[PDB]
Amino acid sequence: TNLPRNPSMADYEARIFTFGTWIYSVNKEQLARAGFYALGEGDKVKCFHCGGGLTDWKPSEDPWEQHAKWYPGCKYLLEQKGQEYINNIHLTHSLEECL
Ligand SMILES: CC[C@H](NC)C(=O)N[C@@H]1C(=O)N2[C@@H](CC[C@@H]1CO)CC[C@H]2C(=O)NCc1ccc(C(C)(C)C)cc1
Ligand SMILES: [Zn+2]
Repeated sequence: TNLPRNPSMADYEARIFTFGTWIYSVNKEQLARAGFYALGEGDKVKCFHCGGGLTDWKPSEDPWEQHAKWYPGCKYLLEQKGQEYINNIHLTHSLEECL
């Protein structure tokens, strides 16, 4: 049902390879472990499983967190971090708006 959108990038090694020319603050090993691979069009990266694309990284920012924040539907994310992790990121935002 929920098959990788890009099965060619399903291996960690495939993904890190893409970060050859990586010159940006955010750690390429962390991006890769969170399912992303670089597009060589700035700091743009894309999730191999959900196909979600992300840009304009700041130095502090966590790939996993951003993955959940923007693309919580990903099956890879769910297998790797679980329901609670994803829902936690979203409830956190709701509490911020509430108080
Ligand atoms: C990476 C964290 C960063 N920190 C501000 C950030 O939140 N970026 C976001 C961010 O990158 N976002 C979100 C909205 C904008 C924000 C602010 O830019 C949701 C879509 C995503 C976004 O604009 N992605 C650009 C993008 C979309 C698609 C693609 C493709 C088509 C997968 C190749 C590449 C790049
Ligand atoms: Zn994903």
